[PDB]
Amino acid sequence: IAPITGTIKRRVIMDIVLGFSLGGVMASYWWWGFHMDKINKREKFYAELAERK
Amino acid sequence: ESWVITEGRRLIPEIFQWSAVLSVCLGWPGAVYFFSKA
Amino acid sequence: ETFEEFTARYEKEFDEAYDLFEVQRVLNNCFSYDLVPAPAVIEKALRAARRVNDLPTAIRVFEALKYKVENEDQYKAYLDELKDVRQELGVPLKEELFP
Amino acid sequence: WLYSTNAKDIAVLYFMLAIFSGMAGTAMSLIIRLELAAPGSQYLHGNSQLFNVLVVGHAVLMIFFLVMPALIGGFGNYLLPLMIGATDTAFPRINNIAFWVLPMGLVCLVTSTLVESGAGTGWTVYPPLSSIQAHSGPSVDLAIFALHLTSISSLLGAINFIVTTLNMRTNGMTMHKLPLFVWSIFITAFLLLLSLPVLSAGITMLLLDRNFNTSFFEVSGGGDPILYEHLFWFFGHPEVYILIIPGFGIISHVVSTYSKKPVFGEISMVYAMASIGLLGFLVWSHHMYIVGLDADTRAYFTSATMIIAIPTGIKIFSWLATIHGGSIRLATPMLYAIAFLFLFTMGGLTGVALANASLDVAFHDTYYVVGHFHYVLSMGAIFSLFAGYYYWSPQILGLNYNEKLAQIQFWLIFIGANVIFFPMHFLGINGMPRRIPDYPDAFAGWNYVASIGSFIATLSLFLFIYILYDQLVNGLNNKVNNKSVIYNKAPDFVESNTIFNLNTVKSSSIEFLLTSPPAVHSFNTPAVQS
Amino acid sequence: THLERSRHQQHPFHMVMPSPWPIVVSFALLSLALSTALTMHGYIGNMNMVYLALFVLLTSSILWFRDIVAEATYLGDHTMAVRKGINLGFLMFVLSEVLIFAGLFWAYFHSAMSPDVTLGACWPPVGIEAVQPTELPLLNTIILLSSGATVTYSHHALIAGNRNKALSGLLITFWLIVIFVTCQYIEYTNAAFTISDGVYGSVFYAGTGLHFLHMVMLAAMLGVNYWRMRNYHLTAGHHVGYETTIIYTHVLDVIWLFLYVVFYWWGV
Amino acid sequence: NKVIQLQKIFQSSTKPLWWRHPRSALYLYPFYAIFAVAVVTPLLYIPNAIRGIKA
Amino acid sequence: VHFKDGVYENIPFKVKGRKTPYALSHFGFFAIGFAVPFVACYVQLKKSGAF
Amino acid sequence: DVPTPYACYFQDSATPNQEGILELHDNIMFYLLVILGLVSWMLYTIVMTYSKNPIAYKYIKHGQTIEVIWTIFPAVILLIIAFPSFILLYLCDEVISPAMTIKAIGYQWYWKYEYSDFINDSGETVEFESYVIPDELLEEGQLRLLDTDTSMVVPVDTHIRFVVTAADVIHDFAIPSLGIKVDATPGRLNQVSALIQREGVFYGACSELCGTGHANMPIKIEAVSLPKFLEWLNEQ
Amino acid sequence: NSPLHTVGFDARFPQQNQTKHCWQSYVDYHKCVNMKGEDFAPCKVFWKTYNALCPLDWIEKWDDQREKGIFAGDINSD
Ligand code: HEA
Ligand code: HEA
Ligand SMILES: CCCCCCCCCCC(=O)OC[C@H](COP(=O)(O)OC[C@H](O)COP(=O)(O)OC[C@@H](COC(=O)CC)OC(=O)CCC)OC(=O)CCCCCCCC
Ligand code: CUA
Ligand SMILES: [Cu+2]
Repeated sequence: IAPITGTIKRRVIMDIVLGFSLGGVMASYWWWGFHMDKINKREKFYAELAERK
Repeated sequence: ESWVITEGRRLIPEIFQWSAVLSVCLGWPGAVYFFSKA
Repeated sequence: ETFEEFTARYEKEFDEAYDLFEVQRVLNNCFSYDLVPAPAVIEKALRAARRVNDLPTAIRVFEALKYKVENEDQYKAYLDELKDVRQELGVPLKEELFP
Repeated sequence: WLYSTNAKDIAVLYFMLAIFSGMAGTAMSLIIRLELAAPGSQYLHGNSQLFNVLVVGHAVLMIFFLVMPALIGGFGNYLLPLMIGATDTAFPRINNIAFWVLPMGLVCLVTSTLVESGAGTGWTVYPPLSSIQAHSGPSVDLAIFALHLTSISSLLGAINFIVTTLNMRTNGMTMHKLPLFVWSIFITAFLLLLSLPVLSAGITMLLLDRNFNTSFFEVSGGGDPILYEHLFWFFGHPEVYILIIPGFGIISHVVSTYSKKPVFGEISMVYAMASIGLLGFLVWSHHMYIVGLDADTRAYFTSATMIIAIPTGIKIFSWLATIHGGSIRLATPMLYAIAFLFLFTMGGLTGVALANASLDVAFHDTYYVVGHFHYVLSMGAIFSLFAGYYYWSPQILGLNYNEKLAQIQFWLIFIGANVIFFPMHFLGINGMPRRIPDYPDAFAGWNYVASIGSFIATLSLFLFIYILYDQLVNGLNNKVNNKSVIYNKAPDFVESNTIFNLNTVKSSSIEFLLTSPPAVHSFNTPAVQS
Repeated sequence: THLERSRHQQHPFHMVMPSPWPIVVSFALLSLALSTALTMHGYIGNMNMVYLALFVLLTSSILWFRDIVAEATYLGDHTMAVRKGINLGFLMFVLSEVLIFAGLFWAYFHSAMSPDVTLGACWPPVGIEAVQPTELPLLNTIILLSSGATVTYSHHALIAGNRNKALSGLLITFWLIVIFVTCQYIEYTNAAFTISDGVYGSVFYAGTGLHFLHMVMLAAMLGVNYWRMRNYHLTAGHHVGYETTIIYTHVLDVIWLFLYVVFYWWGV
Repeated sequence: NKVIQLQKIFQSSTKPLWWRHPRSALYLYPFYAIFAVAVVTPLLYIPNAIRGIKA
Repeated sequence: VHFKDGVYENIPFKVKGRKTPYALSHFGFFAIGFAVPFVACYVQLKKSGAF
Repeated sequence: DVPTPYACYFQDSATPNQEGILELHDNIMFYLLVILGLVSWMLYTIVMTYSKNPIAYKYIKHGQTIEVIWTIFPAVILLIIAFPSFILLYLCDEVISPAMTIKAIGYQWYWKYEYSDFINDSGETVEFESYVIPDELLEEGQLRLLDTDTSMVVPVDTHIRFVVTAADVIHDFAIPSLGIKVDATPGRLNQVSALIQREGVFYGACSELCGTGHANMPIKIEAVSLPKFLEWLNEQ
Repeated sequence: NSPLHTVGFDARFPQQNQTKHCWQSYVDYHKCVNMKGEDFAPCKVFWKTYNALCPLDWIEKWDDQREKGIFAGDINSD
């Protein structure tokens, strides 16, 4: 005997925040492995235009 | 003791399968470019 | 509202069941809540099936109890607790019947 | 029969025309996408006319002759009499002119192409492009009249729905307790009323500037063509919030029927559904960010059309709350209503990216817009039209539709139209302009990817004709064998099979308690509720 | 008893027989719109098919209306709710026809609120001379303020029960409106600027142009409100064909006063 | 005056309501004459309007 | 349709009891609706030189 | 610049006005992948894990403690994301201190620039059209419908200020590598101010429809150096 | 070094639509040549302005509407 309660409440908080943690591992790669990768090239080439003096 | 190992096993092959959906639902142009660059 | 007001309300409604319909429509919403029902109210869910002379609505109690138990460890301790009133009425379970 | 004033038999004529105008509205989009298969004019020989004619010939059959007469006419003239508790509509004699001007709205449009010029003006019929010095013949003369016949049918087709809901209910049906499909159209009827007379002046003034030379819009005379860009688009953004609010009514019934559960926050779903309709009025120049508005006027709209994403988030997260606990019965209306919840919302994220004035200046008239508005038209207003037909087809016709064959029509629509409209975001982020028969050679990449898919979706539509053939011929021999699904609500876990046939339909609406098909007088006594 | 109750209708709302004038008006709206776009581009030679299209349409309205008065006074499913159905179906309708003026008021605030370059820097521009509000346009406001004081002087008079004020009070209101057609015929015959007079010539014969195109149907609405009250059709406890005429004119005081303040007072 | 008189004729007439007026026989056959011409002659000029033959 | 709420009698079709098979009159309504732009691509090309 | 076959991103940023768009298109889509990451997850935990739930929890309707949470949640990202969207609007009308004025007028099938600033010693404007080269006159190696015959030269590191209008049908003026897009209204005119920061040719397109010849109107523009531009201006 | 020179901000017309900037500088130049003529150097700041930011067909138009007296703007200050 045990007054077990909260099977859906433990499957909403576990359910929401593991989508926010799944909304980060697709977005923090998109802003670092793609966006900062794209700003790496434009910071490089514009530094190879200021070299010409 | 219940929701520490039974809530896990329902969810370990789920995210192993859920990412396989988005790599086909959204990642499918990463194959037609790969197959025929010509 | 609470666990105890859940128990006292549905163990009361099983008494004025009087029919097969008002067992299954009340066994339904005694299982379709967020929480898990106590064995005090499910004892009147087998006595309600004995008052209406229908056995598979007493075998479907222990199958609705099996899916909505959320742990097998919390089921065998829950099964052995009900074995005092499950051997009088002779209610089998679906796995022992092998239908 | 032809001129019977029964509201049931008018809505079956509405639906008989919205597929005929559908198989014409998508045969034009077949030739449009066939021409974008390769650089150089392939099938059209060298003609850049009859491509701005076919684009306007296709985009107005889809908006005004498919999604308008089905979600408002084909369903609203069948369900709003039935679910509320009326016997038929409140004005049943003008209920017949609201259909029979629509084939006359077709003869005013198919003959607008067969004449010598061809209206190559685009769907947004702009004034100096459509002026008489530019377009000379009677082609655009009829294309601004077929848009007027539909403007006048769907105007009195919404006066028919404000004095049906407000007085012609049953006994206990108070104003807070209605089906959400009625609150879809009754909210829509307060947008059809308050945006179509704005349009009817914005077209007749263009008629006056073409054969009566009054110069409302003529540049020689000070008449702006930029007045048109805020007067047509004052109709235009409420118009695209009218193709989606009855789309928000069908989904709220399907997703809470095939899940055995009432909808989450019903009172929260009716206040965030007029707030879409009310605040949709106050945002109408987000289409025209680049046309030279002020630096604070664009600063207002870049904050004001993002607030349309406030009540739409309520109307989506509650559809992700009304199926969390409950069961899921994956039949065909549940498949459409669960892929509507993924492809319409991805057409919403592209909405708030376009919504900014600081970012529309690199996206206007590109193909990134056409990637955005097709995720919310062919995936938000066809995904709720297929989920409304399949949800009420055997209840209304009386015959079941070969459920094993309607699942393959869903997937060929899902993945066979996502292959078209997903690479459009890539051609537009480079900057391919719209309405062009040919393009630079670097845009031949995805335009062959999006060309292989228009044969996939229009092969599913050829299959959907056969489902309509299997439903009318031996559609009675479907529910006596194992072809279809009969009961859309399977019984509960502790509900015995022999007691289910006594209490079969546990609906929350009158629409299923009626017979299949419903009677010619399905209400000859005032029904009572609670 | 119940035997007569099984011989009658059990719901107050009206059921109509299948009439064919639904597809008659639809065929007229085809031959209106198709034929008005042909004679602008030839293919006929003469401009009388539009005159035909204004004749077959308007006789189709009265044959529609002859069946309605056959239901209004000769068959009669007009209960309290059905009386409230049309009385709200028309009060919500004129919200649409007061918003079409906002499709024409807003053009006047598009060429005068911000001055343009093709015209002058003043509104009304040079070469264009406007009529002051201290002239015959001020007769047009007082003749409707006198109309707004005689449409309610005969509104309650029909309910009052005497026919000396109810019948004669609507003939004096009908000729108060035909005389309003002729004073808006002076500025259509004596004013300097025309319909093709640029943007001031465009919107001035549009905002006041559509206000002239409603008196042809309002006087035609009095043309049956006097014929029916002489042929004893209308009653003093149930009148829909008389009530829609008063709300056609009691809102007309509001829109003409908003039309007079910006076209003439603010328009000089 | 004729409101009770027509009410005997309109109620229990067993006719279509647009044939239920006593002054309605002459209202239709000239009306069906102008209806039989106004829906063909705007459409018969359409093959004349396809070949450029205008007036 | 005024009366006879049967099974096939709320539709203005004639499904059963037709003299000709129904697939003639059903595909012949939806393929005719499919072949109307293919005559707008005919009389506007042949008029404008192309074929 | 030049579009790339099978590409999926912006053209290369050659303007700080264009460079601001790329840091706002990625600032927005970072907050769009959390929302797409939520919906794609919260729809797979329901179709898979709850299609095998035969007992429907049909007594959870209101939810007052989660009703108020997801109505401030679109009111907490939008209040954040608008502050990089307000800083781009009020800092892209910087026409304070310009250095050059060039024109661009489109007559429905071409453009017509004029360099009416009279820094050139001849004291006359240099007007020249911009026709696309047809396929019959196509020199082998030219980009089809993207390469005109008479191009346009602009200096680098200079505060230019366009004026864009037309005398006929509306059609806009779009170079995606510089972030310039204005309507060319017939009755009025519009300006943009785009400092170019690298030498190279940019190709663009005309976006808004004009008529039959909408595909036959490119906007070719190359950036040269300021002495190298002046050697072109003293010639023509 | 920096030989280029053009019209500055013109804060009374700070928006994107600079059409009244093209119109009024045509006005303020031709109102200067008839009234209060003592020099040309503060009078050519309105000449050097409207040569910029104005099309050539418009200046051909504004010099043709001025010639028949059909100039819609006030051209004669005197
Ligand atoms: C209701 C709106 C609607 C719908 C559904 C569609 C559907 C489609 N549209 Fe269209 N389209 C527009 C509205 C719509 N379109 C508009 C407004 C424009 C812009 C014009 C302009 O501004 O220039 C446009 C433009 C447009 C372009 C040109 C882009 C540009 O120049 O701007 C292209 C080309 O790819 C295109 C293709 C398609 C395709 C392949 C479909 C496919 O989805 C169609 C095939 C899929 C189906 C099989 C489903 C539909 C079929 C039915 C019959 C409906 C089913 C309903 C019932 C039978 C119950 N559309
Ligand atoms: C038919 C349906 C439809 C719908 C519903 C919408 C909805 C929206 N549309 Fe779209 N739109 C069109 C159809 C539609 N649109 C058409 C046909 C065009 C013009 C094409 C043409 O001219 O030819 C157009 C054009 C158009 C433009 C003009 C671009 C251009 O021409 O330059 C813009 C830009 O502002 C825009 C934005 C939006 C926005 C912000 C919404 C928003 O309502 C959507 C918001 C929804 C959500 C965001 C998703 C759900 C919510 C959440 C999960 C929670 C909240 C979200 C977050 C916090 C990020 N639309
Ligand atoms: C303008 C309007 C044009 C309209 C044209 C559209 C044409 C679409 C036609 C679709 C169709 O009719 O299919 C339905 C038909 C009946 O199915 P049912 O629902 O009664 O259940 C059957 C049972 O449950 C399982 O059937 P079973 O498994 O026993 O048969 C195997 C079947 C499955 O394979 C396929 O579906 C693809 C080949 O394979 C074959 O039969 C191959 C025989 C050559 O199933 C079939 O037998 C299809 C046979 C192939 C037909 C040609 C396919 C072309 C793509
Ligand atoms: Cu000029 Cu498109
Ligand atoms: Cu919009």
